[PDB]
Amino acid sequence: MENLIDFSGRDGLDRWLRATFPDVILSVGLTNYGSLMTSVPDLSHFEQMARQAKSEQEKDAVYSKALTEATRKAAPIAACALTSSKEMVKKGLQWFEDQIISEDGNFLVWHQNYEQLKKAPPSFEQLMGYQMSALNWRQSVGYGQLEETAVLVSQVIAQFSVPGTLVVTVQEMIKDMIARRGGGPKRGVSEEHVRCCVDIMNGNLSALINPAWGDIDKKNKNGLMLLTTGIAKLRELYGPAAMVKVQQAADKFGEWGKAQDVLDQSRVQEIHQVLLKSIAESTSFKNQIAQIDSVFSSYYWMWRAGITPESFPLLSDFLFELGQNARGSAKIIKTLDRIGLKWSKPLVNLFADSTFKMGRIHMHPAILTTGRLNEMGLCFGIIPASHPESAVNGSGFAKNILNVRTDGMNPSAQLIVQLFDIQRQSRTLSDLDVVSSEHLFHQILVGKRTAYQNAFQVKGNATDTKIVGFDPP
Repeated sequence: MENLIDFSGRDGLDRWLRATFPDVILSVGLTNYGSLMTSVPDLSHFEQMARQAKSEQEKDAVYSKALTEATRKAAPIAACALTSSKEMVKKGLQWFEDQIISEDGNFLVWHQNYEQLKKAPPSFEQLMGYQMSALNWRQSVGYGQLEETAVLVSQVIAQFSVPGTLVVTVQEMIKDMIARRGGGPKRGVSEEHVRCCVDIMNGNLSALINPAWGDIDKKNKNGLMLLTTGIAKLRELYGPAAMVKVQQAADKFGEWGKAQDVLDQSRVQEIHQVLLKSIAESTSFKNQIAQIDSVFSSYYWMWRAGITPESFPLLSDFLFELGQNARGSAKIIKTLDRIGLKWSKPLVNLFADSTFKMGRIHMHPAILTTGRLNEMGLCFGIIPASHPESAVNGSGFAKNILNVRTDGMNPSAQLIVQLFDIQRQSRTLSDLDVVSSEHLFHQILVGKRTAYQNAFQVKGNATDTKIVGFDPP
């Protein structure tokens, strides 16, 4: 149908809010920005049904029900209206057509490798390209009209204060968090670029032509070649003996290449020089490069799924219904396949759930999964565009919790540690990724005060934070 989220100016937005939600007063009593939240939901009855879940999916279902219940009312309404207003949609979708037409390098480096990124972790350039695109998208469409909706330029949170009773769990969340992001990409227990470098150290010049990680000179998320850091890790684990064996592989390869007639002679000098370079500099957090910009990726996704300004309201409505009850990737994928809208099947085709075998935390932020539909819900699912008055019932998506206050008694931390215990007691094997309590907490520690803020330009390491307790006076 039609998009009834329509207004001109900041004054227009406020009048739109008054008309559409006439019998409610938006409240910051528990949130950073006006919301429907009037009480901290109770969740510890979910704790018990977590223990007695049997199958994988019913484990997921219990945590998802808790997550929905906790975040049902916390969304910052004005920010949501802005994100899915008739004018924002039109401008937001249009931006991508422009990068295509202008062949924008920063946009294309990851976009037209979408297929590869469903399987492989991204390079540095592909991460930076994305992050630069998010910032430029936000500028182009004028997204930062609200404090809720801003680009952040600051430092991660150095001290996080919680009620004394929460301190223990919060600290083990930081440990858990630290252990997850101590990457990079792992197939088994070990790091892959390392095991490929051992493969190189043993001869096996084949590991040089086609590295496990892709291109020989590929740079990791911190701008360093995998081959360089790989050779570093070897000298550390398997001592300086492992380093002489690497040089032997270098020499064996150089000798092989001149004697060989098959591989191209330019590529021989590429591999050899890059390998010698890596050996050389083997002996040796300004931003958040892997940060998902929820808003920009959600817009990329619905552009990729063929959403038009016209079709947008049915998507919004679909997401709004998702937000009403627990979700399930199996049931989601059936729902999407059995409603037959033009965008339905192209959206499903984007999912990476079955193709990304590594930890999801290593996947490029522009890559969609059934899990990452909770990102789209923040943008277009809190307010159903064709019947906006229905938002008064609320709509629960994970990162709504980013809008919950961390001051006073810290309702946010209370909600977070309750979600963390439910998730831990579900004892699930699934990669909760973008709705796991530790990912959520990490967003908070980076300093996000809603989900609509971009925190790429935030300096420092969020897991370094000091957890500080306070008691009642």
